[PDB]
Amino acid sequence: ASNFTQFVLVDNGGTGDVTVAPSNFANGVAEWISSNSRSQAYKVTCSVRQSSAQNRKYTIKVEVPKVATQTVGGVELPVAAWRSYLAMKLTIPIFATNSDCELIVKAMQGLLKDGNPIPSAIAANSGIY
Amino acid sequence: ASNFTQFVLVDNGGTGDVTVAPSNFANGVAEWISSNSRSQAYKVTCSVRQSSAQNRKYTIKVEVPKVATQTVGGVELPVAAWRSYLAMKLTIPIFATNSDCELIVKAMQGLLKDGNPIPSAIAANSGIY
Amino acid sequence: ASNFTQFVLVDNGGTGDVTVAPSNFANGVAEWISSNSRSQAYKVTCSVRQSSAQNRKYTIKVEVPKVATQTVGGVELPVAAWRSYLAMKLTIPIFATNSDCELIVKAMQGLLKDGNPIPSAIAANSGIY
Amino acid sequence: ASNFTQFVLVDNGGTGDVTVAPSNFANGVAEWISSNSRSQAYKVTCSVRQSSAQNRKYTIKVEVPKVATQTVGGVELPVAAWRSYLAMKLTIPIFATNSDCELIVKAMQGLLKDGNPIPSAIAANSGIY
Amino acid sequence: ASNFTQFVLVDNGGTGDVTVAPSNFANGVAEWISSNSRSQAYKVTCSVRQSSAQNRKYTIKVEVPKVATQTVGGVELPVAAWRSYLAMKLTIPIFATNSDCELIVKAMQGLLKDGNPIPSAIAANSGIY
Amino acid sequence: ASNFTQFVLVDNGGTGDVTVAPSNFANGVAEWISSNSRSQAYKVTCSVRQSSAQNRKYTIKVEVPKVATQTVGGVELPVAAWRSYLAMKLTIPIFATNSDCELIVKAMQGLLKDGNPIPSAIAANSGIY
RNA sequence: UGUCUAAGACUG
RNA sequence: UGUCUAAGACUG
RNA sequence: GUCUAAGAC
RNA sequence: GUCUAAGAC
Repeated sequence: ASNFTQFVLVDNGGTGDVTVAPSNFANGVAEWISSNSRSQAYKVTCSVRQSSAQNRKYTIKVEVPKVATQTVGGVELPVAAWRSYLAMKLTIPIFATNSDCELIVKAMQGLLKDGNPIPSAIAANSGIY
Repeated sequence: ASNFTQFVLVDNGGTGDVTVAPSNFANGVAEWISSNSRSQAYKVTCSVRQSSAQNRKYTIKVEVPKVATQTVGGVELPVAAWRSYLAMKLTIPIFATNSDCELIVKAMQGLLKDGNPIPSAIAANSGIY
Repeated sequence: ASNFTQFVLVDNGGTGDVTVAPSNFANGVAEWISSNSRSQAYKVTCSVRQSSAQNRKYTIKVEVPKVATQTVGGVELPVAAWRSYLAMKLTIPIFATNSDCELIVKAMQGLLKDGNPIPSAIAANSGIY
Repeated sequence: ASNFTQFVLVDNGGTGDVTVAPSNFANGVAEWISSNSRSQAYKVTCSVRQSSAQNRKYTIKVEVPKVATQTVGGVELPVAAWRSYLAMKLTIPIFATNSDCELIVKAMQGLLKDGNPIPSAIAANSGIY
Repeated sequence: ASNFTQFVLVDNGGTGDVTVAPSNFANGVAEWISSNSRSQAYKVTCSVRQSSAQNRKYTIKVEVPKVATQTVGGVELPVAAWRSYLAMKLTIPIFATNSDCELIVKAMQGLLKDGNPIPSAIAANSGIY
Repeated sequence: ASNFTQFVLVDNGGTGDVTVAPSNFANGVAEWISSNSRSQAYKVTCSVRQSSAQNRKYTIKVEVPKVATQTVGGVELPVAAWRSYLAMKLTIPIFATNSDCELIVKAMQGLLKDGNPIPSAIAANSGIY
């Protein structure tokens, strides 16, 4: 099939959507970046490794930028005022069947679904209480 | 506004859903667990702190049990063969407004949305190809 | 001409066949696996590189699960008791034309053809006698 | 029965066939060579060993020559311009039944069947992509 | 999706075309090789890397062989009488947008378009005059 | 006759075209520069030399600028916010006939033809994937 | 383990 | 493990 | 900088 | 090998 396809990272209903596309696979790290200057692009990376003798570990990262225009030496350049970083490590035993893995994906999706505790605290610059 | 409540971690359309409820708040770290023995339960923990001068950092952890061939309430060893661990670290600059954070959340939801590259790879015991 | 596709690894006449599909391409190494947990799956990997000034070398690996008394989706230990490993290394001089290579392939097919010495010995837990 | 028999290594439909025959078993290594001068002969060798306390390892090798006639000191001699080498190691747990082993042989046969990914890449001086 | 695909390196109408195919991607270095004798094959390699804080750098290489037959001692082999080597370095600031990059590419294409100075000098064994 | 003439470096239909013209030929190094502010001009240089007893070597260079306005102390000047640098070395044996050279050129043109791997990666701020 | 001059060599 | 200047760094 | 070319000097 | 790019380190 090939799962290395582009996808919409930030959905704002058809328009204003942040979509990311395959851009590199050098050294076994799959990379996706948005259609911007390398300095303002959204970035996503993924890699898998047989960490232990009986474990596999996924390493996923996402970079969300706050774009801005900076004047350096009298000249304006496209930059990122700052970047937000998401870094997740996922360890799955080799004994996990496909259905066991689907269970993990579903858990991760439920964890961040709108209305639930965590995504609500994050979106309000708050903690859980 | 008081978000430490029970929520659906794994959704299967009402029937067969996995719910996770508050189980500990020691040290300000929110903990949620399913109705199982702690060796077979679904566990979620979350906490925020200012990691540095310019950043705040959320630390979210999830534990998912291997269910295929599982014996409910039994002693399953080795523990490493029956459990998967997710560790997320979200770094957000102190300049991020609620709007900025809402977008960061959407980015995370899009990353794991059903049908996209990352979740499709994980659910199929695969890497990117 | 774009050969990284799914194929039948174990043929049993349509019914009960074992299919192996693309699962990873990190580092340019093609990987195929069956629809199982990685501890019980059939795995195939392949890659070529120039091993020396005069030679190119293909490195092909295969992993086959022990099926008799197997428990699908279960945790089977020790791993060394439930898996067989095949490691092939094919060295081909840079002077070999496509025709030369076609013959090399035929030589490999003949070596393992049903009814010949090598496969007959292996299939019977025997040596040469 | 006795499996140490001659067999056709390269099949070209009755005529032009490269057939190999038993030629030595000294030191536990079974050898087969084609009917040529030792310097231009196709060669096949096989041996089994109880490698681990619970493993058996087969070591198989095939030598495919590119015959040529070389003039050495004004005299012509039958030689091999170069040789292609196939070297495979197969490790099978002692717990593998005969049917488990038949499964391995079938996997190896399917791996090299015409039309499938690997033999196609090899025959075209190509990699998998 | 993937750009590590085979392509036409030399176009001579429909037939006489030189095609190059993916052969290896070790260490972030993509490599394409034409078919038949590796000794007479065309070669193309490509890689990118962050050369500095504000620059990314591409390293493209091409090898064009002069097909010939070598005879020594009465033994002949397919070889390259000699090779022509092309090596290019392309540095692009991280501020470049997709439009800026598309422009850079057009500049490279125009530099080598039939009829222009550089390509015409090379094709005629000449310099600028 | 002369090949030290002006040519279209960047083609954008009829208008929007970047033309480069002969500006200097000191020390066997031919140089072309686009019109207007030298500070925002495109640059191309070319030279050939006998690199060894049997090889001639070309050195082609291109500079693509990012046009911008610099303001310092209220004084503005036409400048290049930054530049993209291309540098290539082409080695060709003295045995190459005009046909061989025409072939080398076609190889360079194909390497950068629209739709192929290298030009497409560069145009999209990407590597090979 | 890797390579090759290939059942013997080399290299960690 | 922790942090960040983020597939590379730092710190135990 | 060259070459025997992702190795090198 | 990089860059501020036929100058350079």
